[PDB]
Amino acid sequence: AAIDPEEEVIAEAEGVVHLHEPASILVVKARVYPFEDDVEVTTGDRVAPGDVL
Amino acid sequence: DPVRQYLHEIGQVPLLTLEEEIDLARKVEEGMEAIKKLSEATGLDQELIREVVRAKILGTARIQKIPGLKEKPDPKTVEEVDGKLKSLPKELKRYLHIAREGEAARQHLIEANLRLVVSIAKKYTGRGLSFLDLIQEGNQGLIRAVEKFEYKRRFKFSTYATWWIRQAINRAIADQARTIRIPVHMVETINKLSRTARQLQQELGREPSYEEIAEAMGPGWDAKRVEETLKIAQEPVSLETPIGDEKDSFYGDFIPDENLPSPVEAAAQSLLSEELEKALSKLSEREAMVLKLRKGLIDGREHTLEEVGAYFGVTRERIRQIENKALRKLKYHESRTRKLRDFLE
DNA sequence: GCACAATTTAACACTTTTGTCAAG
DNA sequence: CTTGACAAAAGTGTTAAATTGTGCTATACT
Repeated sequence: AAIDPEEEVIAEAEGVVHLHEPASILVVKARVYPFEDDVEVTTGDRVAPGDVL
Repeated sequence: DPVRQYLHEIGQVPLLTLEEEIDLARKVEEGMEAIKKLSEATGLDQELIREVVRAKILGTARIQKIPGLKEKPDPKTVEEVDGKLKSLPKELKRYLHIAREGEAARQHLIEANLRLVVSIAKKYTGRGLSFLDLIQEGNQGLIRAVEKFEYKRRFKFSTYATWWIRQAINRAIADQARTIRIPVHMVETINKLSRTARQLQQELGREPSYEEIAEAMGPGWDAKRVEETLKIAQEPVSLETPIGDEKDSFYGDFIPDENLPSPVEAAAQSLLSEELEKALSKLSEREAMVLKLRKGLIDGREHTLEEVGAYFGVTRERIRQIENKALRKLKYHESRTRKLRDFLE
């Protein structure tokens, strides 16, 4: 999405998107837990072993 | 030292690249519109959901436990809203997180341009607010420039921010400054006058005159108006100003007390309150009363003829004459005894 | 620094109370 | 000690003038 609707990138048919040439990368010691349908947690609160995300 | 302190604390964070800036304003406004879209969902206020976001972001029960002894109920008007917006479909749910992160970025923006605000208020020293105090009032004038910004205008946030920094600073200096309080426009008009003074004193080389300085000011300005507001210009004087060539002297103690009776004054008012009593005794019983009812010597309040007449049962005309003969009757005894001929100042 | 809503003040038209006079 | 009649003084109500309280602007400037 861009400033003006013109520079906005529109998918030409179907395919796969890939991000390249980052300005910088930042690594964080953490553990990634992907989901599918919504979320029961909220940004910023505390979690514990066994807790349902 | 708080001085170097603030500078180093703001020097703990990098500024922003043009990219970071544009992106900041973007996500910020996406959150601000997200809340607006949430108001159309659960049917709540624009600012309600807004602040309640900070209630889970800006902190735990510390945000609503001290905005004064009263702000808005934390367990009641908020907690119900923290769970009312909690049961919504995936469609509405995301617009919440966009509000949390969106409103979050705002802080980043402020923190970023803070290294600007501090460097702005730097040229304003002398107002009577030492740096940090001066800078602070300016920092809040950043918070205004932020929420009202528009990235779409393709303008560097600097230009928009700076004006709102100077606004806030110039507003605090007219609302604090001098010990006494000065309404804003008038504070400015002072500055305008001095601004002219130091100008035509510069051109003509000799200091101006109350008439010519007002002349160069505009219409309606006269020799008196300038001196008039000039009187109000100057502030009070420190009572701690040492007087004389010594180190043991002050300016405070050199001020008397008129708000309290002097012993001679107590004795004076006593002599009048007494001598008048005995001088009162020599009058007709009805007129002796009516007399102290018309001077407010009884209940401290004065009773008009209408009341006195209703007190005895006579008319408002009779009482009137009663006073005439009363005072004039004590006249004779006073022109003799001369005890009360005094108290003439 | 300025356009202006906000609120205060002096402005003033006018009603009512209160001091007052010649006569009972 | 008493009326009635009046003018001055003190009220009471609505206005015009002024005085004071506020939000804000956009090149960029960290």
